Order: sequence, then C-alpha cells, then structure tokens
Amino acid sequence: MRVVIVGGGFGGIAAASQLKSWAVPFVLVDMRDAFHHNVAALRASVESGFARKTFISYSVTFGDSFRQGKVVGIDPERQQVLLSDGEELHYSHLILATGSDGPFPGKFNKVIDMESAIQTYEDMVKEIEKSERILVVGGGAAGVEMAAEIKTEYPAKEVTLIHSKIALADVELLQSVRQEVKEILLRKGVRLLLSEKVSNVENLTTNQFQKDMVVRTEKGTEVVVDMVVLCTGIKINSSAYATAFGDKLASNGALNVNKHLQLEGYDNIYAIGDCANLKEPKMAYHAELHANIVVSNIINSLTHKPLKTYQPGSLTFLLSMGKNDGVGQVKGYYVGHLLVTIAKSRDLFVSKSWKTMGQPMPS
Amino acid sequence: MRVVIVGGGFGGIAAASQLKSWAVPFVLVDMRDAFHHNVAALRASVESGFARKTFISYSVTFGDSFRQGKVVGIDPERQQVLLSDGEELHYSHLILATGSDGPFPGKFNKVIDMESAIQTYEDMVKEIEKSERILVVGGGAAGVEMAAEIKTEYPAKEVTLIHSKIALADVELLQSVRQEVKEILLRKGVRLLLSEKVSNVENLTTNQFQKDMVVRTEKGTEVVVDMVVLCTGIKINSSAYATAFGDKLASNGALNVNKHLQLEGYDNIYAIGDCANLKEPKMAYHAELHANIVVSNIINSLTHKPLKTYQPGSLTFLLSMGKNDGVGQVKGYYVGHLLVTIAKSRDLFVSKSWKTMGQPMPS
Ligand SMILES: Cc1cc2nc3c(=O)[nH]c(=O)nc-3n(C[C@H](O)[C@H](O)[C@H](O)COP(=O)(O)OP(=O)(O)OC[C@H]3O[C@@H](n4cnc5c(N)ncnc54)[C@H](O)[C@@H]3O)c2cc1C
Ligand SMILES: Cc1cc2nc3c(=O)[nH]c(=O)nc-3n(C[C@H](O)[C@H](O)[C@H](O)COP(=O)(O)OP(=O)(O)OC[C@H]3O[C@@H](n4cnc5c(N)ncnc54)[C@H](O)[C@@H]3O)c2cc1C
Ligand SMILES: COC1=C(OC)C(=O)C(CC=C(C)C)=C(C)C1=O
Ligand SMILES: COC1=C(OC)C(=O)C(CC=C(C)C)=C(C)C1=O
Repeated sequence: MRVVIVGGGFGGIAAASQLKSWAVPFVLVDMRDAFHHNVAALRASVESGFARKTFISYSVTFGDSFRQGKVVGIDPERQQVLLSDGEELHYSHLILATGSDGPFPGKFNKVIDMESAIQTYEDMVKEIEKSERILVVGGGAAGVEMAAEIKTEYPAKEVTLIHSKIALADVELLQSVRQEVKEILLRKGVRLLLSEKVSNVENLTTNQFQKDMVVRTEKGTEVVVDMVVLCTGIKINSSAYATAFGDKLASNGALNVNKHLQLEGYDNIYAIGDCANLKEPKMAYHAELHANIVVSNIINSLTHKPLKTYQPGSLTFLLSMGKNDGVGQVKGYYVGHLLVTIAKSRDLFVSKSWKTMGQPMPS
Repeated sequence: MRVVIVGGGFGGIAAASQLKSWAVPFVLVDMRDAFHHNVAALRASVESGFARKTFISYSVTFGDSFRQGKVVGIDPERQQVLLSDGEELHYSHLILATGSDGPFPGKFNKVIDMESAIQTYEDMVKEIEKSERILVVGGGAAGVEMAAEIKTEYPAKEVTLIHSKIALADVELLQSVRQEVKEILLRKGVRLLLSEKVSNVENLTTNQFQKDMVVRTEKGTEVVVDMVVLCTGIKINSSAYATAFGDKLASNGALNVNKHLQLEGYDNIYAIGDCANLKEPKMAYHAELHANIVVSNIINSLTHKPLKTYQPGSLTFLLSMGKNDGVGQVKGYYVGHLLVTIAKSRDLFVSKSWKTMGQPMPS
C-alpha cells in the first residue's frame, strides 16, 4: 500500500510525520525540495539572514519517502499521481494538501532547490534595503503584513499600500478588526490608498529597485516610488487536481469533503488544509488538525474501525505560555464564549516547524 | 462640587466606587434601588433562587450618595438633573451611563424595590417550570441566551426560537460565530424558526403559563406552545437625555464623545458604557474601562492636568485563571494577532459585582 501526499506544507508535513510514526508507507510530493514556513515569508524578504529559518529540507527528514515533483494530474480511477517529468506514482490512499498560491514574496510555490529559494529571498532583502519609497499592491493579509514588516525594520522608509476595497484585509474579519488593521498600519507610518486599483499592473517592474517609478491608478492618482511589491490575490491551488475534479470544485477551487475529510465520491482520497472546502478560516493551525484526522482515518481504514469525524471546534488550544504572555484584548461575546485577540508569537511560530521536522534550526 | 452619575449599571457603579476611593463628592441616580447583573438575568429567570445573586442594594454600599429616581431630563446649561418626582439635582460634572433597555426578562429597568425585583424573576422561574412548550421571540443575544438556559436546566422541555433574519445573533459577529451559535442551539435541542417575524406580537400573552397558545408568523406558519418569552430588540436607553441632546444623537441613540469621553459640546458631561457612541462592542467589560477614564479625567479637571485618552485597545486582559481553564479555540488571524474564543465563566461574573460593591454574596 502507499499513501501519496500531494503538497508538503503545514498539512502535508503534519500528515507525513504521523504516517512515519505509524510506520505506514507513504510518499510526500512537493514542487520545492524544502518546506516553506510561509507565514513568516514577508519577514524573510525584509530581515537579513531570516529566510534561512523559513526553509527546511524535506529529504533530511523523510528520506526516500519524499519525491520532488510538480503534480499536473490525478487519475482517481487508476489511482495514479501524474508528475510533470512524465512519471507516475500509484497510491492506495491520496491526501491532497495543495494549499494556496499567489505572487512572490507572500507565496513561493515553484520547482526550485532550497539554496536558490533562500537566495531568492536574500536578494529581495537587499532590494528593499536600496529603496526609500515602496509601493505594496494589494491590501489583503499578504499586503498588510508586507507593509508592516518594512516599517518595522526601516521606520524611516516611506511605504505606501494600495487596495481596491474600502477597508484593509479580509471581508470575513470583523469590521472592527479590519479597522484595527488600518490603525496598526497608520501607527507605523504606512500611507494608505484605499478603494482604487492599479492600472496596467502588468507593466510594472516588481521586486526590484528602480528610482522614480510612476504608478497610475484607475482613478488617475499617481505616486512615485523606488520599488513595487505585488501582494495581489491569493487563491486556492487547484493545479494538481483541477483536471480530475474540475466540474465539481467549489467556487474558490476547494474540494468538497464529507465529515471524515474524504472527497465526496471517493473513500480513499482526502483533502486537508486550505484546499479542503470547510467552513472555517484557512490557517496553518487547522491544516495540522486536518492532518491528524486524515491519518487517524487511514489507520481506521486499515483496522476496519469507525472513522473519526473532524470536529471543527476542536479545543486544542492553550495560551502558549504560563503567564509569560497573559494579556489579551476583548472583542466580543456570544452564548458561552468571549471573542478575544492575543498576540502572535514574535518568531512567527518558526520553531514549531523545525520541531515537527526534527532538525536543528540553523544559525 | 458634585458629580452626578445617571445610571447605576456596570459603568455607573465602577465610576461611583472610584469616586468614593478618591473622596470626590457624588450622587449616583438609578431607577431601581439595586444593581442588576443583567448579563446573568436570563439564568436568573430560569434557575431557582438565582435571581437573589443578580441584585445588589445601592444604599448598603453608597449610602446617601445614592438616590433612587427616574431621570426625565437634563438641563446642561443650568447643569440640572430632572427627576420624575419633580425634584432636581445640581451637578458640576455629569456622567451619563444609561446603558440599554428592552423587554423583560433580558432587561429590568423600572422603578422598583429590590425585593419585588427578585420576586418578579422568581415568579418567572415557576412559570417556566410549568411550561412544556416555550416560544422565545427574537434571536439576538437575549433570545439565544434565553433558549440555551431553558434546555440547560430542563433538557426535555421543547423550546422554540423564532427570529426575523437569516442567521442567529448580531450582524457584527463573525458569520462563523453566528453559525456557531446556531449549532450550540441545535446541539441542545432548540428548534429554530429563522427569517420570519411574529404577527400580532402585541396580542400575545407573555411571561405566563397558558396551555395551547397558537402563534402565527407573517409566513402563516403556526406553532403551539405553553409560554411566550419576548426577547425582541434591545436599544440604547436615551430616556434620561433625549430631550436635551435629541437633534445630536447618533442613529442608535448613543452620545457622541471626544477621545476623553466628554460629550462633543461640553467639558463637564461624560458618557460611558452602552450609551457612548464608540466604535466597539457594547459590553459591561468596556463600561468599567470607560468609568476608569472618566473618573481620571474628573480628577485631572481638578488638578488642571492633561486629560487621559481612552485607548479602545486597552490590554487589560489576562486569562482569568492560571491554567485552570487554559484551552481556547482559534478563529482567525491578522497582522500581529490571533482571534480566539474562550469560555465565559460559569457564574457569569456575578462574583465580581459583589466584590465591586463590597457586599457578601447572599446564600
Ligand atoms: C501573510 C499571511 C500570514 C499568515 N499567518 C498565519 C498565521 O499566523 N497562522 C496560521 O495558522 N495561518 C496563517 N496564514 C495562513 C497559512 O499560511 C495557510 O493557511 C497554510 O499555509 C495552509 O497550509 P497548507 O498545508 O494547506 O498548504 P501550504 O502550506 O500552502 O502548502 C501547500 C504546498 O503544496 C505544494 N503544491 C501545490 N500544488 C502542487 C502541485 N501541483 N504539485 C506539487 N506540489 C504542489 C506547494 O508547493 C506547497 O508547498 C497566513 C497566510 C498569509 C498569506
Ligand atoms: C444576553 C446578554 C448577555 C451579555 N453578556 C455579556 C457578557 O458576558 N459580558 C459583557 O461584558 N457584556 C455582556 N452583555 C452586555 C452588557 O449587559 C451591557 O453592555 C452592559 O450592561 C452595559 O453596562 P452600562 O453600564 O452601559 O449600562 P447598564 O448596565 O445597562 O445600566 C444602565 C442603568 O441606567 C439606568 N437608567 C437608564 N435610564 C435611566 C433614567 N432615565 N433614569 C434613571 N436610571 C436610568 C438603568 O436603570 C440601569 O440600571 C450582555 C448583554 C446581553 C443582552
Ligand atoms: C504557523 O502555524 C501555526 C501553528 O503551527 C506551527 C500553531 O501551532 C498555532 C497555534 C498556536 C497557539 C498557541 C494558538 C497557530 C496559531 C499557527 O498559526
Ligand atoms: C460581566 O461583565 C464583565 C466583567 O465585569 C464584571 C469583566 O471583568 C470581564 C473580563 C473578564 C476577563 C477574564 C475576560 C468580562 C469579559 C465581562 O463580561
């Protein structure tokens, strides 16, 4: 038997670790040969020597249970995974954990070797460093995070964020959280340009230092900057499975799953992470929880025992520390519960990834 | 000098305590002669002997610095507070903390003495007890909380909730929190009736046991129950100040305040709590924070020192205990922060009120 995991992100490495613990034969497949803590990618492109902490070699940990490859198709009837080099992997169980894609520097999903990947980000740090005037296109989570990490490292640099809606960030965040985001950006000195779209986006020289660039909006507004960073429009990454399930995807590219995280019409295909069409925020935190359920259900498949049901409201959360970071803000109430915000760890959880992967964090 | 506080709720008693600590002369004015932990009112009307924990005598604590009265007008030019018994109180500083009003059992803002108030709720417990079939009108926070406290105490009772929108609870809650509310109600056995409004609401016999009552909606739908509980439409309570500031209120009845919580055109009137028009969730937790700022600024008024600014994002929150209740759910992320839900204390924070008021909780 063989569990093939397509996608070695937060979901895929959590499921690969467990399958290794359970001694279940598997192959993890990913475009890169290293994992990318994508949550800390924006910092990786601003702070020197930091991208080295955001990429972990797959083969040091998983050995020959890893195969670098770009999946271009899935044959669910013959149970084959089709790579772009013409090769095929047979599976008994398929876990799809393809996550989300979008422009560099926020996402980095391409065929590339760990050293070039790190050096792609270290080149970006130095082009940021050269630029006194930076435009960041797009005001979602990637754009906001990019803006704030520039003024963090370079408080005197002029950063500008342009966004096509009325408020920053994601509609499914509280209008008072979006507004809080607007105000954390203003406190840092980031100048905003809301409700207007860049025109001729395609013609911009991006990720490079270029003195006196002129960006025109659709409103005719003009700003002059020394560098454009593109943070427009992160989508679910359906490239690996669109040909197989295209008719049947959700509107946003995600896969429909039953309560055991199996694909609607298949007992031996599962989806986890961003690519699963679940009514819940697409986070790395949940992808690990999805992984836990899907490996459970592969084992129960083997032992002809009842499948476990992914309970979205899993209470697997405790303040990371013991009064070392107690303070929290209150943001709402409803029956039995209180909406609260807490601060993200300052290392952006990188230490966890190195632990999951069983490698010393480099220095 | 005299600080007159109109409204002795969470805001008003927090500001009265502090003014007593600061030895600043004040008069607290409230309709009732007891404070009402309104957050635990719905439980008070379901669980026997519990309403006695939700009302605290004002005069045991504040003495003659308390005056029972219903304020019917404010003269901000002569600095007079006008009571319904014809009497007038002069002030040097006015704190308006009038909160929110709406139907019993959720709110209880009327001229009444502590013992009748408790006995009004203990009568409701017994009418709930008599009823096998309960309709709760309205699916906001009061309706949802009422539904869930009935099935809590009486798991076999049939409770029905009817609401006029598409999802339970408040639009400014996350669509996945509203949906979580929908599902906490379904897990308890509460039958929902969404997107339809009761017709002829006025003709219903409410808060009383009446076998075989027939409620018709505007859709023509019919349900037969033994009791109607009304939880429709909590508004800001502008009764004390509408005549003075009517032209100038916000759309929802709240008072516009500067960053020091003073009313727009007055240096000696402040608003705190629900009645302040601040971009933040109307909670008891924030009203105490508003109180802290407004008493600070009355002192700074006395010492000709700079006014403090109410920072909405005040980080005055630490998990109530030390690992005694660590687990929390994750519900989102944005720059620097994580949306999390935590469980409300099971006593609904009643102990705090008795502490603030310096009285032994009765038993
Ligand atoms: C700015 C920002 C900040 C964030 N912060 C947080 C945070 O603090 N906490 C949090 O929990 N979440 C956070 N997130 C969300 C988080 O990054 C994602 O939800 C998470 O990465 C989902 O993991 P995954 O396993 O589903 O997929 P991913 O981690 O996106 O991994 C998918 C993998 O699949 C591979 N792949 C895809 N298609 C193919 C193919 N055809 N062939 C081969 N390989 C393929 C890709 O190369 C990639 O390695 C943030 C997101 C952004 C943009
Ligand atoms: C079901 C439900 C659950 C809730 N749960 C929570 C929770 O867990 N946590 C939380 O923080 N918040 C919670 N809230 C919100 C909370 O109850 C209110 O935000 C809070 O009471 C606001 O306090 P306040 O001081 O502004 O006014 P209130 O506590 O409403 O007090 C106002 C007072 O003013 C008096 N008054 C008004 N007009 C006059 C007048 N003209 N003359 C004399 N006296 C007058 C009234 O008698 C009343 O005593 C909940 C609300 C509901 C409905
Ligand atoms: C970066 O991905 C993430 C994790 O895995 C490394 C987490 O464990 C967690 C959970 C951490 C707790 C303390 C909330 C979060 C929130 C997360 O975003
Ligand atoms: C009932 O009113 C309330 C308070 O005062 C009694 C609080 O202190 C608090 C704060 C409690 C912490 C632990 C979140 C909340 C949430 C509240 O709702």
